[PDB]
This record gives sequence, structure tokens and C-alpha cells, in this order.
Amino acid sequence: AYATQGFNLDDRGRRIVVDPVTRIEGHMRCEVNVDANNVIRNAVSTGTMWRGLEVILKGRDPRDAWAFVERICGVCTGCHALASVRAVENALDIRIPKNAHLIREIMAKTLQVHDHAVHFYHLHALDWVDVMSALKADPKRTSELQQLVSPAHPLSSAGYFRDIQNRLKRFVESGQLGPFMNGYWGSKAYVLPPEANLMAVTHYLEALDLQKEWVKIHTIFGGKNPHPNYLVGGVPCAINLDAASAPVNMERLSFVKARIDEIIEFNKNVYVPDVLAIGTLYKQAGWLYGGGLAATNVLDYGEYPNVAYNKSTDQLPGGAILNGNWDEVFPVDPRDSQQVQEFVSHSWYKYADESVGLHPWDGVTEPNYVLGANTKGTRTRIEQIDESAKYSWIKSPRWRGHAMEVGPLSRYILAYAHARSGNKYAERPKEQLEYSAQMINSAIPKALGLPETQYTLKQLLPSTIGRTLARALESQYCGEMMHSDWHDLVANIRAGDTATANVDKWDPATWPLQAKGVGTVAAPRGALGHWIRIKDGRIENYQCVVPTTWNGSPRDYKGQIGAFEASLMNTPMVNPEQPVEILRTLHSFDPCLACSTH
Amino acid sequence: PRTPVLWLHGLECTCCSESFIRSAHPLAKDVVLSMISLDYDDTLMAAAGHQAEAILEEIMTKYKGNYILAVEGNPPLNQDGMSCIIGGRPFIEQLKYVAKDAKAIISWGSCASWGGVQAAKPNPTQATPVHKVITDKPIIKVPGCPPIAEVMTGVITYMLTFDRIPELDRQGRPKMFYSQRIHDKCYRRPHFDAGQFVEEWDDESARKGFCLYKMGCKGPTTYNACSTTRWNEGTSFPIQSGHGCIGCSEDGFWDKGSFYDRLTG
Ligand code: SF4
Ligand code: F3S
Ligand SMILES: [Cl-]
Ligand SMILES: [Mg+2]
Repeated sequence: AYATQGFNLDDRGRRIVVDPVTRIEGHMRCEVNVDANNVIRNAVSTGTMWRGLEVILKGRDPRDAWAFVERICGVCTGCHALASVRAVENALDIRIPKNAHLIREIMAKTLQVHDHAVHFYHLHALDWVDVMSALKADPKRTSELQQLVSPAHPLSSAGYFRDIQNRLKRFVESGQLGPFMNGYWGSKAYVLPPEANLMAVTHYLEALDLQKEWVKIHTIFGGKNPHPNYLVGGVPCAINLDAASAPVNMERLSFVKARIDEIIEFNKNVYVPDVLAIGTLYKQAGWLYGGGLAATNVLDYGEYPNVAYNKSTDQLPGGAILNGNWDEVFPVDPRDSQQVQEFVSHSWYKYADESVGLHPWDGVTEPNYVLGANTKGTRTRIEQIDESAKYSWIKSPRWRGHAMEVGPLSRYILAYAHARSGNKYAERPKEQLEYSAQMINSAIPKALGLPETQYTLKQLLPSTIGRTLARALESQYCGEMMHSDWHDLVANIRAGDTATANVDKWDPATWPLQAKGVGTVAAPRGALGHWIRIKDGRIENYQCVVPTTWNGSPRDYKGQIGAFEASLMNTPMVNPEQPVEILRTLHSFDPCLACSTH
Repeated sequence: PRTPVLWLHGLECTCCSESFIRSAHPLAKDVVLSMISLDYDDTLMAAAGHQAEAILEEIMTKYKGNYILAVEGNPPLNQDGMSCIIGGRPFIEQLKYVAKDAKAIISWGSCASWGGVQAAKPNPTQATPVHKVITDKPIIKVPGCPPIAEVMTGVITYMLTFDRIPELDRQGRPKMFYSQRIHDKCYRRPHFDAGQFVEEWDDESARKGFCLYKMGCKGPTTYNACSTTRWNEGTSFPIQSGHGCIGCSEDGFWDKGSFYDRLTG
């Protein structure tokens, strides 16, 4: 046992293993220890995959890099491609034209919406929603609940709900439950009434059909989804209005606009109201666990400047907060070797000296799969991982030595803090948060006949409910932003600027013989960075630090825990053999393990 | 009853799963509810850990030699196989166990089919495609990074309807989707035929949709349905949106030179 970051880690209680963690991207193992009362008193995050993209990139052409690193992940598809082209453009001092900037922003914001919404309904919702309980909802009461939760949502009639319910019924009555097989249904960890469950499962199915429409924005600008194409110097989708032979004409842009408007409708009428309502009911049940590091330390690089290449105009303004002090946002510099560093003390890698963290321009990725002496089982059959030694394929990123949480919650806490200091570019997220607090505290309880609470944003946000909430609000905000981006794009084209690529430094003969660059992206899951070194036209070093690398990190040299492990701490389990609470909180980070390890 | 599909994930980026749910005809929703029984799949399944792994032996016993094994991603042979761990054991052990009683095996995507990005030089994990590991079972390869959504569900639909693997070419790909090169029916072909090429990004030629061969388009050596079926309910495809085919469905395309180096012959 030892104490760190205000958490009392104790590994003396009953050990529970969750391998595999399902409803995530990629491969994860989680181990916890629970005390005599089923409270988690220790948590162990193990990334159980590695592919070695950073090794694979060495010696290749920087212009090709985006396509390789895009295949780090098909879920956060395109964010690595964006980071890569930004990194190369940074190294080579290339400025992209305005249309390329706007198209990349639209593509980025499309990913945010698609990623966030699919995660909540298809990965996260079954931690809050009991599908078997939905089988007993009154279709009328469900229609009634729908009208209260989101008055504007057109799909609300009673007949529509018994239609959905009956298809589920005979699906379940078939005896082949498919993805619902061996679920944890009926657990007391579920608190929603039948009506809420049916409403949510209905939206699960609605979202599954709709999500495929949203990505057609990627298809237009980038050819395909998953894995749309990108370009060093701009975008490949050349523009011509007067035309049907160019990649982008006014008809294609009208199509993009129609999809954006559908997105804004879904966020406002389905996604945000569901999360507000589900969040309210679990708040009523007292389930405010899972805050972890969000209560103290949060980080983002900052993103979405309304004036290109001017970081002070970031609409999700970033930086770092420490020790729960929301009055002081520290600036974060991705170039500073004393800020972002990665340790491998407890990771399956080796450094020359593992008592230090390496800034990614000096990063090293050399595999070292070795298990500690206190392991139960063998090298090829682990029964209990030994967290006192190396226990993950994920490196341990820290900022000035501090363990940080990254993600939509971090960005929203940071935006809130910025707004209080006078930053007007963060006004909308602040408005969203205060609207949400008032809905969760007063408005929704009043509509549902529940007692009204008085939680502040400081109390409500650092929680699994808060983390889930911020993801939904970010989706809504991203939809609103790309709606404005579309107008700016069309206006710029109509003013006469059709440029989409800067090719002045496309040829390697124009490059400096040595160069380094960094590209950062506010990816769906948090702070993403790619750091590159170029020598004689080839990649000398390529290092990625990815959002789930931050969140899922194992312990560092000082033994400080990362966001996953901190968030599981101090959480009671209804049944220690059913990982319902573990999944609910882990899933609230939207873990992408392929991303985390690359 | 609906045919059980056990969908395993090795070393992967999860693009084939994502592409699968983009399918319009049929909808993934209808595939899952009305066509197959998706009993194991890490990305969607309710159960985790011990409860998740228990599903495998239950389905294999009950539907022995009558379930489809779908494999996304691939097994590593370096690090004693523990660069991909599932239930404390190498993935290659899970793959071999589930494969022995499958009536058919689908290699989803270029990772499973050929090795994928992780198998590109120097391949630090020794990622190995499924057919080099499973040698005594009929495998259909559905390559592409990812494959087109309708190609994936098209393969499933054929197998469910006829209870047979569709006719395959020499490389184990279904001829119904992989018999044409992109170049055969690419709408920029008339520009290629008249020697009309893009030479620089966003030049006049690019704004007129000229052929992308000189920008490195690998459509002439790449077999897939991209120029006909196209992507995301026929919305576009790489070439239509202005970037050349990078050859993503072909074996070892990562190590066939820069994507922007043109073919010679
Ligand atoms: S763009 Fe590519 S596939 Fe189309 S005609 Fe030119 S070379 Fe052939
Ligand atoms: S890059 Fe791939 S998606 Fe098609 S156009 Fe080429 S085979
Ligand atoms: Cl490949
Ligand atoms: Mg890294």
C-alpha cells in the first residue's frame, strides 16, 4: 500500500480481473482490488496490444506519413492524419490556404460528432441502460417521457415505441441474444425505470442508422470513411463551381450543408437530452463516482481557432490546470522539452535511463515485454498482472511531471476556467455547462417529480456523469462550429479564392536538410500530438502521444497513477464478479487502445 | 435460427468494424437483428471479461461446424505473441481455438488478409495474416483498408443466402467484388486515355478532374469495387475526391514505394 495524489492505494483486498474490457476500441485488461465492502481500493490499467507504428515510419517519406499513422485507428479516423500533416507542415514551414484549413476543421468536427455519438449509444449506453427492462416499459409512458425529455424530437408516438419494443421482444425470445448475451441485466447498479430504458434503446437503434449519413461529409472531402485522404500542404479536393468534374462544386457543398443540419438536429434533440436525462437520474441515485484526476489536473493543447494559425482565438482554449485550481490556467507548449514527457518505468519498453521522461522529439520506442516477479501465471498465461513492475504496452505521459486527465471533460473544465478569466471565445461551452447544470439540478427533476439538487459545476463535472455530459456538449458545439465553418468556406470560394493546396515545398529538393515539427489536434478523446524529425528528406524520428496514452497510462517513475486508475478508485461495486461500475467509468473516457499504443 | 458469427479482433485499427456499420444495403442494424447472430464482438458486446469469454465455448459447442468466424486484424509472432493479449493469453491461441470448429472463416480487411500496416517494414511484432496461421480451413479474404461497407455485408449476405463461400480468385478474394481493377471503370479514364494528367496538387488540371496517375494513383494495379460501387452509399471514392488510389486493398502496398511515386510498369 502507498498514497499518491490523495489516493490511498491498497492491494491487500480481493483481486478482480476484467480481460477483455469490451465495448472499447482495441485491447485492454483491467485489474482492481476491492475492500471488505466491495469498494475499489486499487486499479490497474493494462494496454494489451502494440503494433509499433513509430518504428515502422522510420526512413519513409514525410509526405506519406499521414496514411500510415491514420491507420493507428479507424475509430478516431483522420485525427492522426490531421496531426501528421500539421507536423510535417510545421517542420517545413508550410502554410495551407484558407479553404484547406476550413475543410480540415469541418472534417475534424464531423469526426467529433460521429465518434462521440456512436460511443455514447453503442459503447457506453449499456452501462446505464438495461435492455431487458425496456421489454416492460409502457409504450404510452415512454411516449410521455420522450415529450418531457426532448419536446422537439419528432419520433415520439406511442405506437412507434411498442413497434421498437416488440422487435426487441422477439429478438430476445428467439434465444439468440447476440450482443446482449450474458449481460449484467437486472443488477441493482441499473437505476433507470423501464420507460427510460426503452427510450434509450430506441435512440441506440436510431443512432445506428443515422451515423452512416454524417460521415458522408468525410466521403466528399476525403474520398471515403473510414480513413479519408489527407495531404501535406492542403487538401486534395480541388474546387470548381462552373464543374461537375472537380471534386468540390456547389452541389457537393450543398450536400455537406444538409448533413451538418441533420447533425445539429440529432445533437440538440436526441443526444444531449438523453445524456441530461440519464445523468439526472443517476445523480438522483447518488452515483457521482469516477472523477479521478478531473478533480485536480486537466490538460488540452487548445484547438479550433476562428483565425487560422492564431492560438489566442481557440474556441476550445487549452492549457493546464493543477490541484483543482480553476482560477489559473497554465500555458501548454508542445515544443518545450520540460513539459510533455513520457516515462516507461511501468511500461513494456526500455530507455537508457528509465528514471526520466523523454520529450517526444527525443522519444524512443524499443519493446521490452517482461513480467514482474510477483506475477500469478506465466509469460503466456497471465492470471494476475504485477503492477509493481512493467504492466502495459501504454507509455506514461506527464506534463511537467504531473499526471493529467485529457478529453472533452478536460476541455470543458478548461473552457469554463478561461471564460471566468475573461476569454470570450469560450462563451458557448460555458453557456452549455450552466444550462446543463440547471437542467440536471432543477428543470429535469421538476418535470420527473423528483427533488431538486444544488450541485455546482465544481462538484458535478469531476465525475463519470460529468465526463459523459461533456462529451455530449462537445458534440453539439462541434456541430455548431462546422455550421459556421461551412458558411466561411462558401463565402471564401464565392469571393474568388478557390485555392486548396500550397505546393511550394511539396518537392523534397526545397526542404531544409534537417527539420523538426509538431502537430497537435484536439482529438475526440483528448490531447493528441505527433512529433517528427526529418533528415535528408526521410523520417528520422516519429513519436505519437495520444489521448488514451495519457488517460490509460500505467504508473510513472514516481508511482503516480493515470486517469483510468484514479477514476476507478473509491467506487463501490454492487457485485464484485460483475464489472458494471468498472465498465461505466472506464467507458466514460472512451478508451481507444490501438490509439493509446500505436 | 440465425447463423452465429464470432467476430474476433487481433492487432487492428478497427476500421473494418466501423466500415461494416456504414452499410446502407443492408443496414448493419438489420444484419445484426434479422440475418446473423453476432454472439461475440469486443466492440459491441454487453458482456466483458469472464462473461465474454464464456460465450465462445457455448456457441462453439451448440453450433459446432455451423458458425462463421470473422477475423479483424491479425496475430503477432514476436514478444511470445503477447503484443496482443486476450484473457491473459496470446491472441493466436484464441484464433486457433475458435477457428477449429468454424464452417467458414472471413479475413476482414488488409490486416487480416495480408498483414496490414503493422506488417510493414520492419514489422516489429511479426504480425502475420490469418491464412498463414490457419492452414486447414477455407478462408475468404476481403481486403481493403477498410473494405467498402457494401462489399462486407455483400459477402455476409451471399454466405447467409446460399450457405457457401462465393467464387474466389487465386488470392482468395470474392470475384463478385474484386475482379476489376479501379482503373477499368474509373470516371477519369477518358483523361488517362487522352494523356490528361494532374502534375501538381491544385493545378488547373486538378480543378478539371484530370487523371491522377502522375500523382501516384495505383488504380491500374489495384483490384476493388471503388470506382463502381464507390463509398458510403456511392457518395464518392478516393479518386473522385481528388487523391489517387494508394493501393490499399493490395498485398504489401505499404512497402511498394511512396504513395505519390507513379507506376512505371
Ligand atoms: S485516376 Fe487512377 S484509376 Fe482513374 S484513370 Fe487515372 S490512373 Fe486510372
Ligand atoms: S486506396 Fe483503397 S479505398 Fe479504393 S480507391 Fe484505392 S483501393
Ligand atoms: Cl496490407
Ligand atoms: Mg508514442
